[PDB]
Order: sequence, then structure tokens, then C-alpha cells
Amino acid sequence: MEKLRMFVAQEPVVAASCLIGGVGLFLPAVVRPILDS
Amino acid sequence: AEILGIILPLLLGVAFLVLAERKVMAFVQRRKGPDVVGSFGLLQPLADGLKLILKEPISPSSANFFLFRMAPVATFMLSLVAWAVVPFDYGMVLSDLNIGLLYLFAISSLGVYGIIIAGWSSNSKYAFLGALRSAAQMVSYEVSIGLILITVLICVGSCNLSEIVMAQKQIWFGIPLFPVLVMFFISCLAETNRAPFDLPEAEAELVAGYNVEYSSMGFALFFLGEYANMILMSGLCTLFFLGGWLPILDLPIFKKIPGSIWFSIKVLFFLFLYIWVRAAFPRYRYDQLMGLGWKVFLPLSLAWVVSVSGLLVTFQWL
Amino acid sequence: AEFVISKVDDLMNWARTGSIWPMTFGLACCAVEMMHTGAARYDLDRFGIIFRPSPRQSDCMIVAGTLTNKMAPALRKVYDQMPEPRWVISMGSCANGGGYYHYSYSVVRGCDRIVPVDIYVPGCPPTAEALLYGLLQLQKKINRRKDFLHWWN
Amino acid sequence: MLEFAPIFIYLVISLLVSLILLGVPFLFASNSSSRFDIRFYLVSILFLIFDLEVTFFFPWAVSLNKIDLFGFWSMMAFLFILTIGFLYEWKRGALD
Amino acid sequence: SLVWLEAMLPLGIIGGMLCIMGNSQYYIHKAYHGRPKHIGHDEWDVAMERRDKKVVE
Amino acid sequence: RCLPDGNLLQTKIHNIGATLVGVDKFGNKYYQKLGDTQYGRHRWVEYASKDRYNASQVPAEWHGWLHFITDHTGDELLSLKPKRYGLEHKENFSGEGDAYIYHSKGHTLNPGQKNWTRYQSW
Amino acid sequence: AAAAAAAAAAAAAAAAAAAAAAAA
Amino acid sequence: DDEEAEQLAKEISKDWSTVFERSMNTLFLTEMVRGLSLTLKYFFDPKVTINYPFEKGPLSPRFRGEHALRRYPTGEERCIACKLCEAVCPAQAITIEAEEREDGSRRTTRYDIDMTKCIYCGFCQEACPVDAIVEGPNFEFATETHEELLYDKEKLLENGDRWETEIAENLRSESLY
Amino acid sequence: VKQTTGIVGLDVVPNARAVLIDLYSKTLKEIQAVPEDEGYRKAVESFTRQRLNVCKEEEDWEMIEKRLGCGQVEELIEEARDELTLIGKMIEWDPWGVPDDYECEVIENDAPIPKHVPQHRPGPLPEQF
Amino acid sequence: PCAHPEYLEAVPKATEYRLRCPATIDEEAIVPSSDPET
Amino acid sequence: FLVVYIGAIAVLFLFVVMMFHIQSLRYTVYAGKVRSWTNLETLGNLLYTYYFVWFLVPSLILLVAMIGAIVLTMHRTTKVKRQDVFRRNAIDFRRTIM
Amino acid sequence: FTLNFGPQHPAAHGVLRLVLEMNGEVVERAEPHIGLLHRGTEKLIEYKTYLQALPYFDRSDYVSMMAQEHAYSLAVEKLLNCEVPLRAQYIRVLFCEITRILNHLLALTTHAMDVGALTPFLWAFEEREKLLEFYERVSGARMHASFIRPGGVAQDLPLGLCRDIDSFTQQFASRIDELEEMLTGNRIWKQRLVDIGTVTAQQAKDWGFSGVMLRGPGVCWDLRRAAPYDVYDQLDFDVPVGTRGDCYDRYCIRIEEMRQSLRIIVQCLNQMPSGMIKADDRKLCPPSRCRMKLSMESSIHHFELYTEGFSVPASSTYTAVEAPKGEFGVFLVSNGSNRPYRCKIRAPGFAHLQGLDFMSKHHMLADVVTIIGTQDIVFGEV
Ligand SMILES: CCCCCCCCCCCCCCCCCC(=O)O[C@@H](COC(=O)CCCCCCCCCCCCCCC)COP(=O)(O)OCCN
Ligand code: SF4
Ligand code: SF4
Ligand code: SF4
Repeated sequence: MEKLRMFVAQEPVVAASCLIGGVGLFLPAVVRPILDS
Repeated sequence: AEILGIILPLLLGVAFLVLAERKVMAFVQRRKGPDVVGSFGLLQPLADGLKLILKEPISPSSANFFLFRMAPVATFMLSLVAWAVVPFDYGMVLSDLNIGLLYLFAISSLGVYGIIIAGWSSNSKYAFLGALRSAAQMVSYEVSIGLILITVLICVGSCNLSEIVMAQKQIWFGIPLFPVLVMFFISCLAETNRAPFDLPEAEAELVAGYNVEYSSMGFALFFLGEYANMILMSGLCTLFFLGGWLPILDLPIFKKIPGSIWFSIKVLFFLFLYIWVRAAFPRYRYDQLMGLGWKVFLPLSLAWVVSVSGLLVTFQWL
Repeated sequence: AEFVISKVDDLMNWARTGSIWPMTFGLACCAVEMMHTGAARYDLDRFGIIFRPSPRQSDCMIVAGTLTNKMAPALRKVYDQMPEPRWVISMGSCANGGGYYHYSYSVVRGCDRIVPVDIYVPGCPPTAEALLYGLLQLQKKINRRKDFLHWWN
Repeated sequence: MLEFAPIFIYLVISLLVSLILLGVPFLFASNSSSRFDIRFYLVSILFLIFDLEVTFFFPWAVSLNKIDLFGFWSMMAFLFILTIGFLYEWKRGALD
Repeated sequence: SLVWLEAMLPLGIIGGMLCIMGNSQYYIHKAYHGRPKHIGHDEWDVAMERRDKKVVE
Repeated sequence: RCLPDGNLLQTKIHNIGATLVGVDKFGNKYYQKLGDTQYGRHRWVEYASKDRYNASQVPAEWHGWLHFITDHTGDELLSLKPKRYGLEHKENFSGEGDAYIYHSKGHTLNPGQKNWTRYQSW
Repeated sequence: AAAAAAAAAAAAAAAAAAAAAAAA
Repeated sequence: DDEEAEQLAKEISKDWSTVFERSMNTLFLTEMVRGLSLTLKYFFDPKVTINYPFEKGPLSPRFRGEHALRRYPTGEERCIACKLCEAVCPAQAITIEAEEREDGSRRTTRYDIDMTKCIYCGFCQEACPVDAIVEGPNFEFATETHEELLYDKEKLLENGDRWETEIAENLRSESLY
Repeated sequence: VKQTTGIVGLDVVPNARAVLIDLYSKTLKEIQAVPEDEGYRKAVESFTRQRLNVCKEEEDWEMIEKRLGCGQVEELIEEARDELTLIGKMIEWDPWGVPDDYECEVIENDAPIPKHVPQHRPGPLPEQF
Repeated sequence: PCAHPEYLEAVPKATEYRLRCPATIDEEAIVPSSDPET
Repeated sequence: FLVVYIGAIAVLFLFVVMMFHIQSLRYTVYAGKVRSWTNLETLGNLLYTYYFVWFLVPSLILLVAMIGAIVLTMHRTTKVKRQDVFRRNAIDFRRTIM
Repeated sequence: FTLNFGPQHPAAHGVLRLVLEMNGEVVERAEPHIGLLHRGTEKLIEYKTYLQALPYFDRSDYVSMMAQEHAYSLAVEKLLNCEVPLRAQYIRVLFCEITRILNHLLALTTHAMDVGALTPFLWAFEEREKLLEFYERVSGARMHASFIRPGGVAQDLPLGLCRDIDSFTQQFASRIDELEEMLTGNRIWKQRLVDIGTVTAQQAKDWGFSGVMLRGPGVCWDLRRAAPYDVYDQLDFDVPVGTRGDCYDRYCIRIEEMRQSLRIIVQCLNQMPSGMIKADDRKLCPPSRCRMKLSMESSIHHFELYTEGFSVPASSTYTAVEAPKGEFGVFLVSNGSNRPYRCKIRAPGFAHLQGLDFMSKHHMLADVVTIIGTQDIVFGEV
């Protein structure tokens, strides 16, 4: 989205913190239940 | 006791770090640093010292001796007592505290007192506000160092520094969490003042920014304190992230693998990095600096605790 | 005997001659030449000389350039807050003596009118080496101190 | 606790060392040669809060294999509340 | 070129001081006690040291 | 050698490849290390007074060659120094006691303090 | 303080000479 | 306008794999690691420094340093007292008094250059008709006391006889200009 | 369509032609208050008429610049507004007319100046486009 | 990986620079004073 | 106690002073010692999993402390009043009639 | 709240004695105090001949020496009508431009040392100690080279100076690149400079900036393109002109103006006509040593030009060149006599340092040294 790119350009460290942190709030959310095998 | 064997060599380390900084930061600028005093300036620290000691006071003022004649003592004693828990090799920590890391955090929280008191006893509004600004900076990059240590702690089991350096036998936390080492270094740069982050330490505003009654001992003790705090906060970027006293483990035939020598090599790398990064980068102005500790190294530190906690909880790597 | 006094004076003088940090009153061009004497080629950080930005902790004060009649009180006030084993170096003709502006109304006829001077670097724009040799003469002035022998009278 | 006695004596021996470093210059060299900046209270209260939340991070950091995926999510809820507070402080503009 | 060694030398004699910080408080503690220091010295080990100095009579 | 107390060690770390071009009367050994590198550092002087040395001890015969103003070693300008009025160097005895330091003709330290009164009193 | 903060955003670097590059 | 200028200067870099390029440069210092790399290259390169007392900076025969009154090869001070340098001097450092000596040929009873009140501009070397006053490349004459720095009447400027071996060289090489 | 005047502060005006017409009509109307036999009124009338004419004829700002060779229309608006200020100022402290004595000594020194000396050369003619 | 596109190879250390020291008159300059017609 | 008292709270109080001046027989059971739980581990085994709501409520108390220190000591130094003086033209009478 | 912000680092900005009326950390007004370096230059020149007057000019701006001698010479040729040769003009520019480089190398990296970058200072000062090997070689004194005399120039280049200036120009693009790679890209630099001391063009004109602070704002105004006062009308070079006006544009200009000055140096080197060094008018140019000794009529002029002077005719002109600081102009009223008459020296830094009051309003106290940085404030001219 145009405004999303405007936000990951103007503010790189709060848009790459809500994405270096998503990979931490996202791995145990879905990747752990996936690891039922 | 054996506290002499950790304070005297550290005093020599700080005295020779003033020379190591002048000399490395000079080599960077295409010029030999202190080079006439000793064989290679090796006696230049002793010359600076023996000069500061032989300089008559500007005013005796031994009356006010309990207020700010023990505040530099406090700052320096804290910078030196945070060295107990720092382990140089397996079983070479002076006192293995099972909560070692939190003790370092507390020692920093008392260094805040050191700065604030030694600035308030200087009855100079400009110098006192400068000391308060420096304390607020040292304490604003302490939430970021706190969270960085929470990351390197999640990776480790316990706060025991000997364990944090023993938990890296497989891989140093500098390799997976390199982005974190860059944030711990750029915070240890900013927690201490000696950094691209030293507007309160802008060449002039520093001297007129810590005290009014110098007498030389105050000037040396602050700089001896800043350089020990620097050796310490570089001896933390090498316990936590680099392997505290661990080799690369290739087990060479040429190398008999001494531990303390590896810890020394790594803390030398981080001291040289302190110097190099003082030479090559402009100051941050303390108004972008405080807006970098909150808006840049706190979000990027919080994310890292959630990233290194997540990626270690999903796959049971804890 | 006296030999111990001779060696303790040699030691004190070696200290004060090795680390001699001057408050460089860099007024005018002789501060640009002084900056060349602090620059890469003629190191002053080699000889221990560290240009202090404050009068509070400084062994010397390399006044350079034209001491104006208005910068005379400021120079004196700065010289009064150096720790007692202090020296002053006059660098450039305008700072050491009246100079190009000896007869100017606003220019003091040499800082020797405000601060007591110990080594006058000669030459109106002294070569950076010339200021460096003036400092290597201040080092001699230190090596001739023997303050301990005089404290024992 | 047993290992706290070395630093207990460390404080006193470093006191002695600093007192000697104080007395060394004193002996030698004989006769002949803004109303208020409230942002410093906001920065201070905010460090207080963030060091409280790091205090809460520490046990959760050292004990995360015990609390398998539930202590983690409870700490992430605590941390989402921290983040809401920190975003209210960022937007309101206390980080300046 | 080996010109950087002159500037390496102060870092060496500041590295040769942390080696001393580490080995002094090791060989001083290795002297007062015949054995090196134990890092992970939990209460099990102090209890076993008590009973050990009580077993050698 | 035996001076780990000076920058004289930097000069003695030179001379390792340098060639010695002449030596003046005072003993100052004038060295040249060209070709290798670092222009501006290919001509120096070893003062032969390892302590108490200072600049200006380099006589005028060499003070040209040593500041790169000329390319004539002092062994070549010594055939050009004037014999009738030629004077040896004086090391710039600035401060080292009176009668070595220079004095004007009214300083009251100069033996024979002249009086400038243009009128000849009666 | 409502003082105008120094916004460190701007237009990208483009070397701007004068019009007299080729033929005055 | 600054609001719209910001909106547009941030809508210029607004295409994926360009926001990523700029993010990476901010996220991992790129311009700053190019600063550290250059600084390292200079940390290891040879040093442009000069251990002064033993080797000194390059000069030229036109270099203006300590003033020296020249002499004619056969003694006889070259300084006939025309007073042209006393006239040309911008700072009026040179004070010349002249007297017909007993030999009959004019000479300066007083030729005192005040080095402290002197700008070292070489005007005296140009103005002198016979090259009587020249600046010797000395430039190393820092004096402990100001009175010594006032160069006496034809006695200390007569120390140019020591510097003649270099002054004659510089003049023989500069006279072509 | 103009992106920006290279000059800082002189913000690009989109409605350049319209405000120029407004300013030049205001100027023509306001200049009537100065006596007619004054060089200032002849000048103002002439150049304001020329620029108002070329602004009415052409439509784009670029064509206004191209024909009326006086830089950029933003600087032209600055000039016109400053001229309006001057006419509203000149009405006050009226300097028009010449007092009887009127001693004005024109002095001419014709010494040629050497060519290699700062001489303010004319610069490009409006064939720059 | 830096400002070295085979062009910084023009480095500051010259090592062959002022090869003819100034006061050495290998060629005697002439420096005309007046134009030949004058 | 060190950290959150004498590095934060009495720091606050120091600020309030400096500015705004006022004017044998034991039977050690060697079980439960085989794995000694450091105090942090045996606080984390509880606070984050079993009594976790008494830990998310201090979360809300720290959030209320943040909101409080903001709404109280913003001191009209940001959008609280740095919005504008809020003076409009069409709502003014240009002082022709005072 | 008044703060007596003095010289932060002495020896860089010598007598800077601002009296800042602050508001917390935001500066509300900056009141510079002048006169601490007010030597009697505009009075002492009335008392000395036009030749004795020249050494004051290299001592007016101490970081860009020969530009002021070139501005004075062009003010005693504007009156004298003293046509100088082509070689004198080319040398005069090759040294006015070497001086532009000597100044931007200082006024960039002394500014960059006030901001905090310590190494660019010492690299640029090694470069400056290479260019002073040219000053000191062509005239004699490393800084005050009283070399650009009224008629032409003091004395010809040595027989190895163009080769050395070439061997320097080849290796000087790299030094500018290093000064640029170390400061231009840095986010700690841009942050310290972007939107700092922004001067709208109307302000740079009002306050008579007329320098690198008049081409920041975007006013294309270089007195080498406006009023070509030498071979400048022959030499090709582009005047870099900023687009925002912030202290980051003035830095980018001073770091491009340091490359166009390299172009001008390389041109002056490649086209330097072998002509006479001084004007043939031997009543304005002292004859050579060889001629005055051999010719009686030359000896008379060498006597009446090193004692009496020119006696330039009665006039009054304002000759302004583009010195590195800005438009350095010397308004030289000349009574008929051999001594000038109120040789007023318009020196940028007297008009720039005025700008500090409005440039550094609402900037933080740590910016007040960055403003003083980019103004190239040298107090000799103030
Ligand atoms: C290529 C390797 C880089 C190594 C660099 C080593 C340098 C170490 C020494 C110190 C360098 C200089 C210190 C400079 C301090 C200032 C740094 C800074 O804050 O820069 C920006 C922020 O930089 C940082 O915070 C750098 C810290 C990096 C941490 C990690 C970043 C993201 C990591 C992504 C991980 C990807 C994988 C994770 C999930 C799989 C601030 O933003 P700005 O104002 O400059 O511009 C944008 C304004 N909105
Ligand atoms: S004495 Fe000469 S060089 Fe020194 S400041 Fe004065 S004019 Fe400048
Ligand atoms: S250089 Fe010569 S003429 Fe010039 S002031 Fe000095 S003594 Fe006088
Ligand atoms: S030095 Fe030259 S100008 Fe002076 S009196 Fe002697 S001959 Fe004449």
C-alpha cells in the first residue's frame, strides 16, 4: 500500500521493529502450532 | 586482598587507554600520537599523571571535602566494582554471582547517582544542567541495554556471567544476534559518554561540565572513571555477545588456547572500536541523541526480545 | 646526597616537559599556523601537547594573533585561572610584541603587557615548525626548573 | 549469597584505593611549584517505568523453558501493554 | 606495512593488563585454596564442601 | 641507542635503510632515505647530542639541504662559506644564562650598557 | 517549546550548477 | 508547504525494493560503515608526520625567516645606510641611524630590526639596493625574553655571516627571479 | 506545472499569470497619482504596460518568461509587488518636481579601467531560452 | 567497497615530488621583465 | 531494590530536592539441593504462568503510570497546548471597533 | 536567559564571543560581540603607502590569504589603470583558486571539527600543508604570502611549481572524495546540518551575504561569473548553487566549489602564457633586482616605489572579488598622494556574522556552533 511504503520509508526503525517483532509474535502464533508433527 | 590484582592492573589499563585512544585516533588521522615521551609514548600516561599530580591547586578549598571530594571517589569505585563479576576466564571471576548481570545493571543505576551528585556539587547552573543531561542520557540508553541484556539472557539460561560466556561454546551471540551487538555497542557508546554520542562531552562543554573545583585529581578521576567505565562496557560487549573467553574452537596446533588472552583480544577489539568510532563520526547533539535512545534503540530492542524469545520458544531452543 | 634531589627534579621536569597541555589562545592566523602545528605533519600530540579548550587544566597558553585592547581583559582573566606551574608562549609578531599593529590604538604592544611570557615564538606567521621549536624551547625552560632543589633552598 | 563477600570487601578496598588516589595529589606540590526542564522529569519517570518492566523481564528471561508457550504469551501481553504505553508516549511526544 | 603496531602497543599493554586482572585473581585464589574457583557453585556444592571437610576429619 | 625516553627512537627506527650523507663539524649526522617512501621524511639529522639537543644546532651549511630548500649537502656548500667573515654556529643559547643569551646595548645586563642621550652633557 | 524543530528530511542530493555549463 | 514537500519527498522513494534499499541502509549503517572503512584504510596507511627536531618541513630559498644583514665577501657590511628598508618596512621595525665612518664611506651606526614589531614580509630584502638585508631561513629563534627578540644595531643581524653559506646559496638561486 | 524556483523562499505560484495581471493593473491604476512629467511615472507606465500586455497575450508562465525576458514569473511578481509598495510609498514624502536652486554637479572621470579588473559584464540577453 | 574505483590510487603520499629541490638551479629561469617591443 | 529505588525513585527525589528546593543440629536434606533454583528462576516459574494476572495488572499499573506522568507533567509543552494559539481571521473584527 | 557562549574550541574560532539569549535549549537571539579581533586595519592603512598596505590584506582573512591581496591589487589597478600581463593574471587566479581550496579545506573541516568529526580536520590540514608548500615556495611565507602586488604579482613562480601543483591536483579529487565520503553520507552529519541555518534568498540578499551563503539559498551569484575580474572569463567552471539553503547545502557547495576550484587550477596550469610577471609600467611595478642595479632610470623607480609609492590618482572605487568567505571588497578612496585614504574593507563575516542572529533563532544551542561553522566566520575580517 502507498501509505505503508510511505511509513516504512519515513520511519524505518518503527517499521522494521514491528516486523523484527512480528517474526517473534508470529513464529509462536502459527509456526509453533504447525509444529505438531 | 586480591582486589589489588584487579584494581591496580585496571588502573594501568585506564592510564594506558588514554594513550591508546590518543594514539589510535591519531593513527586514524594520519599522524603518530604520543611518541616522544616514552619509547613509543609508553611513558606518556605516566607523564600526564605525574604532571596532574604536581600541579598546584587553583584554590585549596579543602573545607568542602565531604560533598564533592568523595563523589568522584564514588563514581570511580562503582566503575571499578562492576569489574568483580566480569569473568576473564573459566573460574577467573572474582565473585561468581548467580545474578551477576542484574548486579551490573544496579551498578549502572548507582553510576547515575555518581554523575548527578558530582554535577550538583558543582555550583554552576550550566555545568549542573549538563551533568543532569548526561545522567538522563546515561539512563535512557540503560533501558535499551537492559532489553539487549534480556535478549542475550533469553538465549542463555541464567544471569551468571560465567554462564553467559559458557553458553556460547556452540556459537557466539555476536553471529546470530549481530544486529543486537550493533545496538549494545551503540548503546554502550551512549551509556558512557565517549561516543559519536557526546554532546555533553563536546570538547569544551565536558571540562566545564563536571565540576568547578578541579585540583587535577577531579579531572584525572573523571577521565580514569570514563576510561574504566569504557573498559568495562567493552568487557560486556565481549562477554555477552562475543565469546567471553572462548576461542573460535578450531583447536590449532600453533595456539595453546589461553582464555584470558582471548578475553583480552576481544576487549581490545571493542576498545579499538570505541576509538575508531570516535574518530570517524560526527556528534549527535543530545537532542537527536535522546530521540535515538527512545525512538530507535528501545523499539529495536523490544522487537529483539520478542524475536529471540519467539524464535526460541517455537523451536524448543531454550 | 644532593643526587636524589637532582633526580627528583629531573623526574618532575620530565613530567612537566612531556605532558604540557596548552590553552591555545588561538586569536587570528597564528591560530591557523598553530592548527598546522597541531595537524598531521608537525604533531603536537606527539610531544604530549594536547590543546585544551579550557583554561582550567592547562600547563601553557600559546597566545597567538593580535591581542586586541578588548581581548586583553579576557586573556588576563584566562591566565589567572591556570594552575600555578603555568607558562605562556607568545606566538606570532602581534602576540609577542607590537607587531604589524604596534601603533594600532586597539592593539596592546605585545601580550607581555597582560601575561608574563616565557617563550616568544618569533616570525609574524611563524612556520609551524617554528611554533614547534618555540614549544621545544618551553620544554627547555621546564628542564631548567629544578623546583625541588629550590624548595630545599 | 556466599559469593557476595568478595564484592562486600571490594567496596571497602576500592574506597581505600580511591582515598589513596585522592591523597596522592594533596601531598605533593608544596610551597614552591532555566526555571525547570520538565522533560528531565518525563525522561526520568519513563526510565523508571521501563526499568520496572525490565525488572519484570528478568525472571521471564531466565525462566522461559519452564513456562512453555504460556509464560511467553503472558509476557507478550504484558509487553503489548508496554508497547501501547510507549506508543502513547511516542505519539504524545515525550521522546524529544 | 606494520606501521599500526606502534598504535597497537598501547592496546597490547592494556590487554596485558586484563590478562593480569584475570590471572592474578585466579592464581591468588588458587593459592589460598588448593583448587581453582568453582563458577557454578550452587548450594549443593557448599553442602558437599561442608560434609567433605567433615569427612576428612 | 639506550634512549627509550625520546622520539630519538623514531629517528633510530629510521636509518635502517637510510644512507648517511656527510656529517658536519658539531657531529650531527645527516641522513637520507629516499626512494622508499614518504616524501618529506627522506632527509633528517641525528644531532650527536642525544640529550640536550634542539633545533637550530644544524649549521647553515646543512640547514639548506635538511629543509629541502636545496640539494647541496653541507660538504658541498662548505666550499662556498666565506673564509674572511665566516662565523661558527651558536646553537641559539636562549635562556641558558646571561652572557650566552643575547642582549641589546642598554639592557643593563650587557657589559658596556651604552647611553643613548643624543645630547652630550657638560 | 513550540520552536520550529530541525526536520532532517529534504529533497535528494542533485548537484545544481548554473546555466553556464556549455554555452554561458 | 514543508508539509507537502515532505509528503512528496517521501512519495519519491515509495516503490518496494527501494523502500527496502533505503530501510537496509538505515537498519544496517551503510554510509557509516563506509566512513569506518575509509577511517581504517587511513589507520593502516603510512603516516604523514614529521619527528620535528630531527627532520623539518620543506622550505624554499624565498622562505622569509630570521633577518640577517649580509656582508660583502671582503668584510665591509653591505648595508650602506640608504634607509630604503626603514622606509618600506610596513611595521617600521628597522630603526637606522647613519654616520660617515672615518674611512669616509657611509655606514649605519644603528641598524636595529625589532623582530617582535616585524611582519616578516620580505619587503626589506626587496627594497635594499645591495641585498644588504635578507631573511635567513633560520625561523628557529624563539627567545626566552622579549628584549633579546629586538635584534640589536648591526651586531646580531651581523650573525648572518654564519647563515651567509645558506643565504648566499638562496640568493644565487633566487636572483634569477 | 513549474516544480520550484531554484531560489529558496520564492515559492512557485501556480496562478502566476492571474496575480501578475492583478498586480500590473493595480500598478497602472496607482501610478496615476504621481505627476505625469516625472521620469518615474514614464518608466512605471511603460514597463508595467509592456509586462501586463505580454502577460495578457501569452497564457503559460513559460511563455510569459520566454517573451518577457525578466527571469521567472515568481521574481516578476516580487518585482511588481515591490513596485506597488514603492508607488504607495512615493505618494508619501512626495519627491516630485525640482526646487529652484537644484545644484546637481554631474562629475565624469573617463579614466579607462584596466580590463582585468572587476567590471560588471552585462550577462546573457533574453535569448537565453 | 568504498571510494576506491581505481581512482583513489592517486594517493596522498607522493614519495617523488619536488624531485628538484627549489634552490638547486638546474635550469636558470629568465622571467622576462618587459615586452621586446618596449 | 538498588535499581528501582536508588537508581530511579530516589533519583526522582534528588531531582525534587535539587530543583524545587523546599526552603550442630541441622539435618540438611540433600534432596531439593540437586537442582538449586536461583531466585529469578523461582519467581519466573510463578509470576508469568500461574499468577500471571497479578502480573498483567501491574502491567496496567505501569501503563497508568506512563499515562499519568504524561497527562500531568507534559506541562503544556506539546500538543496538549502546542497545537496553536488558535486565532482565526474570519472570527476577528480587525480592531476598527475596539 | 542569557548565556555567554564564547569560543568553544579556541584556535579554531578565536575570539567568538556571542551572548546568547536562550530559551531552555532553544536559542531566541544570538548577539555576537565584535572588536576582540578589531586591529586598527582600516586606520593603519591610511598611514602607509599602497605597497606597505598590501600585507594587511593577507592578515585580513587568515584562512584564505591571497584572495584579499587579489582584491586589493584589483583596487589599486582599478585606479592606476595598470594593465597586468596574461601570466600575472593566470598566476593570480591559480593562487586565488588555490586559496579558495585552502579556505574550504579549513572552513569545511574546522566546521566539521566543531560538529564533531575529528579526522576530516587533520586530513584537510595535511592537504593545506601541501598547498602551503606552494605558497611558501612561490613567495616565502606559508600563510601571509605578500605576493599579489598591485601591478601583476611579486615574482615569477619557481621553475618547478607548476609540475608540483599538477602532481597535487591529480591527487586532490581523491582528498575531496574522502572529505565527502566521511561527511556527506553520514546520517550523523546530515542530521547535524540539514535544515540548520536555512536562509531564504530574500534573507541572504537583505543581510548582504554574497558568498557561499548567497548560493546556498539558490541565488546564482558568483562574482567570477557576474564580474569576471581575471582570466575567469576564459576559464571554465560551474558555480554550484544550493536549492534549500540549509547548512547542508552550504557544505555541499563548499565541497563542490573545492572541485571547481580544482578545475580552475588545472586550467590555469595547462594554459599559463610565458609572459612578463609584472606590468611593464615600471612606475607602478618595482623593476627587478638585475635591472635596477644595471639601469640608472630603473634604480630611481626602485627607490621611489619602495619609499614613495605609486601615488595612484584621485578616485574612489569598490573592487570586490569572490574571496572564499564571500564577496570580499575593498572600497579604496584614494587621495592623490602615495598613501591610501580610507581603505575601507568590506569583509564577509561582517555581513555573515550579522546573519547569525536570524540564522540561529530557534535552533538548539549546539547548532550555534554549526552556524558559525558554515558562515566561515574568520574574525580577522570582522
Ligand atoms: C553492514 C554491517 C553494519 C555494522 C555496523 C557496525 C557499527 C558499530 C559501531 C557504531 C557505528 C556508528 C554509530 C552510529 C549511531 C547512530 C545509529 C542510528 O541510530 O542510526 C539509525 C538507526 O540505526 C540503528 O538503529 C542501527 C541498529 C541496527 C539494529 C538492527 C536493525 C534491524 C535488524 C534486522 C534483522 C533482520 C533479521 C531479523 C529477523 C529474521 C537512526 O536513524 P536515522 O535518524 O539515522 O535515519 C532514519 C530516521 N528515521
Ligand atoms: S603576528 Fe602576523 S601571523 Fe601572527 S597573528 Fe599577527 S599578523 Fe597574523
Ligand atoms: S619583513 Fe622587513 S620590511 Fe617587512 S616588517 Fe619585517 S623588517 Fe620591516
Ligand atoms: S639594509 Fe638595504 S635598505 Fe636598509 S640601509 Fe642597508 S642597503 Fe639600505
